[PDB]
Amino acid sequence: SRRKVLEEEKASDWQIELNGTLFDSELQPGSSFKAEGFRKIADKLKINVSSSRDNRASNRRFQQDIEAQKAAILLSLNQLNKRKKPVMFARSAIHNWGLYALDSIAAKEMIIEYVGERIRQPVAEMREKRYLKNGIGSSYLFRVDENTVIDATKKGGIARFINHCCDPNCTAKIIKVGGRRRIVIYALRDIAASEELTYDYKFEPCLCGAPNCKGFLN
Amino acid sequence: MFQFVTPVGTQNGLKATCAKISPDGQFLAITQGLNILIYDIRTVSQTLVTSHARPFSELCWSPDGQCIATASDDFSVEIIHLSYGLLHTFIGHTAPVISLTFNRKGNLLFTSSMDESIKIWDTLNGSLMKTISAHSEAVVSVDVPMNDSSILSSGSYDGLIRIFDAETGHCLKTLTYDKDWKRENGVVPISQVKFSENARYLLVKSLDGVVKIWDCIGGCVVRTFQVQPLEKGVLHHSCGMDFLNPEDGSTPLVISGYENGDIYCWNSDTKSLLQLLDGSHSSPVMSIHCFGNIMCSLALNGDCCLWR
Amino acid sequence: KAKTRSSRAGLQFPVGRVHRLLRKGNYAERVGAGAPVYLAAVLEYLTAEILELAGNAARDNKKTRIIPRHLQLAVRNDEELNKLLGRVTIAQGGVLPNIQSVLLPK
Amino acid sequence: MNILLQDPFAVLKEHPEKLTHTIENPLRTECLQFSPCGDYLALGCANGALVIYDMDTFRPICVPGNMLGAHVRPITSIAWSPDGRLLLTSSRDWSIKLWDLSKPSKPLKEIRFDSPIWGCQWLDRRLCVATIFEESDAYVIDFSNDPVASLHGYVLVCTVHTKHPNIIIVGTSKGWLDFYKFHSLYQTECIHSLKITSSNIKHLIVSQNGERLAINCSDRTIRQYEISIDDENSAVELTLEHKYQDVINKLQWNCILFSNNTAEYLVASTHGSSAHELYIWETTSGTLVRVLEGAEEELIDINWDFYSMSIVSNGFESGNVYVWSVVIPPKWSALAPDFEEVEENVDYLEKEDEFDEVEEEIAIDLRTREQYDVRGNNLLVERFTIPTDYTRIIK
Amino acid sequence: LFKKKLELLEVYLGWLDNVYTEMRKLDDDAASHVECGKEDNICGYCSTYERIPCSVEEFVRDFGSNEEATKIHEVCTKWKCNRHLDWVSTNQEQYLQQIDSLESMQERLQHLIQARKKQLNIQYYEEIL
Amino acid sequence: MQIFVKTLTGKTITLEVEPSDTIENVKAKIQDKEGIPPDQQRLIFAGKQLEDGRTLSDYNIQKESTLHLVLRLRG
Ligand SMILES: C[S@@+](CC[C@H](N)C(=O)[O-])C[C@H]1O[C@@H](n2cnc3c(N)ncnc32)[C@H](O)[C@@H]1O
Ligand SMILES: [Zn+2]
Repeated sequence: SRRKVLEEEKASDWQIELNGTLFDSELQPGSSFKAEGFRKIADKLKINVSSSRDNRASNRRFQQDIEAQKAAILLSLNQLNKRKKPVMFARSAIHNWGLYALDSIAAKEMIIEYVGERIRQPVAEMREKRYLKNGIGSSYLFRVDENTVIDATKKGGIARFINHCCDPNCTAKIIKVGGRRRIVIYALRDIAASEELTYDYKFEPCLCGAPNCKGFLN
Repeated sequence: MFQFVTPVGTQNGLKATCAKISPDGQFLAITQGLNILIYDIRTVSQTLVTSHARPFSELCWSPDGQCIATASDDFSVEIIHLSYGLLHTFIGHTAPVISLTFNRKGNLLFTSSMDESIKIWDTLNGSLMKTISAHSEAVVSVDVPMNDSSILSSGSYDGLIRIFDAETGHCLKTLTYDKDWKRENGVVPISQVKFSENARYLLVKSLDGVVKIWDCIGGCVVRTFQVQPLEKGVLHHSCGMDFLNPEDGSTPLVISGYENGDIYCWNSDTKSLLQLLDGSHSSPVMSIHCFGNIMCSLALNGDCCLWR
Repeated sequence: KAKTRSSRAGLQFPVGRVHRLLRKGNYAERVGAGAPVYLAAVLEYLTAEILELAGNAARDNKKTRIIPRHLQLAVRNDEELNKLLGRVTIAQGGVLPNIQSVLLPK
Repeated sequence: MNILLQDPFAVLKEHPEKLTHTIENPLRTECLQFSPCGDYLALGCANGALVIYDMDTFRPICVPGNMLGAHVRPITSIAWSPDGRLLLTSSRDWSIKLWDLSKPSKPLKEIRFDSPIWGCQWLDRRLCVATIFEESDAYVIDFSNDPVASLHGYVLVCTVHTKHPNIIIVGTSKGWLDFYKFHSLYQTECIHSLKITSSNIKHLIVSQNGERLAINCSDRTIRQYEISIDDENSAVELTLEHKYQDVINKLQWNCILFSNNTAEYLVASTHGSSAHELYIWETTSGTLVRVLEGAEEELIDINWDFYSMSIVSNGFESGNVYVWSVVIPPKWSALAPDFEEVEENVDYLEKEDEFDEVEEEIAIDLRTREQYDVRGNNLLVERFTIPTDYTRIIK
Repeated sequence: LFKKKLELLEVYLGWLDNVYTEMRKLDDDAASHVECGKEDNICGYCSTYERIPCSVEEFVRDFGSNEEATKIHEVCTKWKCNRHLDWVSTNQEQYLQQIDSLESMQERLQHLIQARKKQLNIQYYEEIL
Repeated sequence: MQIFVKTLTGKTITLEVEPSDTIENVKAKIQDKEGIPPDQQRLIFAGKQLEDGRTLSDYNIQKESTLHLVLRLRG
């Protein structure tokens, strides 16, 4: 029975010291997972491609391939704002989801268009009311002009994954292409890689997280 | 109907978490706090000592019956060779890891944590491969199919049943809504998920005793099994469920063990209940693991049994 | 029926014209039959690559007419189109906004 | 599966478009060969080292011959077995070594010759066909007990027909195609011969359905024919379909390859200096459609995998192995059951209702499997798994 | 069970290693006969170490101008021919890395015995209790 | 009844068809609405390519279904 005590003390002490060394965290509490443990605590203690020339050349080649195919036909045109930077969506701090730049981008450059379904104002009011009804409570509406709004709650681009921040690094302008107004997002100041794309909502609580910041999105 | 054989399990000691048959229908790997019992089938037992610092939640065999992985709340996961001792220590998580599984080839291992994420580890080189953070809740179960090895389902304590890929780890389809896209009090945590034998339909159990079969191509439920009284449907632990495709079986069966020592059998095609077992009533059945025509059941105690 | 030589290659720039210019510009005694095609392809590639940036500039400036200032911007803002045109001066192109850092107030 | 769920726009591209990974081999690579399915990559290194990488990790999984019997000098051919178990290789060490991948420590069988080897090819049974350096006849080695038998300049490349495994094709060092009928065990009479060029044939590839054939001459051209066989393996003819070449700088070709079944695409690797790219033509019309532009060095060998749909090619100066694969981007549209993403502002039409507020028994088969995927690759084929060796893991 | 498992280690140490070292050592005299005949030009080819025959009476004169291509003790080469690589040069290297692989698994497999024993000591520590 | 045909380019067309129509009739309908010859297209539904000879009802297609139209593009 010597083995019991000997290997017990040796392995136990070594393993707890190894865990202590591997534990750069605060040694949070927790039992096993056969105990019905939900631990639904509010605050979590754990964490939380080539060039532009290649892209434009490939895009023009694809578009001229379409135009060469067009001799058989309309139903094939493309959203002209294809000059968009590479981004991605992942878990964020300011909110659950967010948009991170995949490559370092300069300043005063187009990033992405905010696209969705076009609706009038009363339709937008009805829709936001119904969304507040079903517990959505997360407005994705955008104001093109006085009598037209974009709605990206169910249909739209990844531009619906850009959070409001008290200090933005991207702004939103309203271009008119083909005679119609569209919402583009420009890089206000230079943006490094793997940086979250901040942007000011101007809505007229705030999980801002900025150094200088105000407690309201409004 | 399925007859009983023998309750060989050792009901003495700490509580056991699960017991998964070997992929050749020959061994039974049972767990106790910081140790592994191995029962032959033959009537004999062997023991393996681990290198954890806490009791571990789940263990699963290897498709060649030569290794055993274990998921300990010390935030690490240990793969131990059944004959040459411990082999690899995956130490990248930052939260108690819950479930584990690897693919048909034993080429990559899948780990679910409380970090609100999943991790794809490389078994042979012991290094990490990928990380999939697609939950704001407790990721309690991951499972790759056996005939396929390209997709993996993921269930959490918020109802989100996601499907990802083993090759690149992107989100392919989500069959349910989280708190933000449904009435908040409509949520129901997912306990245990399981693929069909052909990876075309998804078996799932929630924390209200319901057992659903989703058509993952259409994303719609097609079959729902339930106990018409709601006594133990409402549950609190990972009350085991599993599938039983009998050798030359007409239609495979679904098996579940509620917070009693009860075990049910439903014909998936007809939903008509066929048989139930109890105790053979003493404690919540913590796990069930089936095989070609056999089944091992383990209650919250050391209570262990098998059938045929 | 006839079939323009610049349409058999998917080009817009003229190939018969480029071929006549190569022939009657006294560059060599003989001109290969595929040299004008290659040269016209390269010419239209370069002009499209600069017109695209010029249009991007004229759009990001809320106009809808490419204008010499937009070509100057499209060139001097690039990095390789700037070496190809390092010696030229684009009439009515102005200059690029730039102020040194020793001069900006503190 | 993982493809049925994917959208059939970015998954049904016709060929790779970008390079993703670049394996680095410590030795210099000389031959590439996927497993019958896109599972393993059997590389033959510079000094007879033979590794088997796995496509899920890109890191080695088994080095055959670690105990003994390994190869010592540049390897020249690696042929898998249709199941996945056996693996034939041949090097410049004159030896042909067949390995049972269930015991990869030592070679299962091996034979030795009197000259370096160009290539070995499988037939089932167990019998390979080999082409020896400088010789003018192929060799049939039906080595279940190690016997060897024999069967216009020389013979460089051999290949067996896909639909009719009795037919055999061979190219000469003087421009002759010669066909053979394996109507027996070790006695084979020709059925057709001809001479299409005045230079050496260097490659003989054939589509999976015997409805096409390609040839790489020492002349800087590629001759593509539409072969057909009939008459109890006697009727055989060739019809010139196309000739490909480099119109700008007349470069030479290093290796060629087809698509999967109908061979709607032809992939070739150029050989001259300043040549770093792969060409991809059609075969019906023959017009250039793509140029793979990833590497920075002369590319020797090519291999296509239709399950994962990836092109693999080994560099010459360095020795690396570049991979061009189809890339599918992550769609946020999946994050919910009804999240349909658009590209342009869609208009909205509304019914008069919207302003005014206010058993199942479907067929279910769980034990039946699916035979073909979206692309059209045959599942359910036996996919033998290389057994992991634990001895080299403890250290 | 285990003595069967890693007594092949002793097999792998002794038997195949002595056979392969003897086959490697034969190439010394098989090279020496051709070397002494060649030094008295044509590249002495391979194919003469099989049983290491070198079937010859007087190699300095049996190679003599009368017959050039080794009618007896037949080497592949007739002259300075690049047909073969004349593997007689550096042939040992094959066997050399052969026995190098021998020794490599030897050291590895000895380490494996120690690991098995490290586990089985704890085995009888658990079986005593 | 209406079915949908989603083109890669971002366009979805809402064809009107009957379940008793053949797929050949569907390709003809896509042509006569959009002018694309039936030979140059390629229709996909639920991961399976719709086979040239069979019928719409063979695939259990009902109204307001969506399906993908990819082009067998060429030079
Ligand atoms: C464009 S959506 C942002 C996307 C969101 N993270 C998601 O997961 O879909 C904007 C909405 O997210 C929430 N949100 C965004 N930024 C926020 C912030 N800084 N503080 C609080 N809520 C925020 C609000 O409900 C707001 O109406
Ligand atoms: Zn704020």
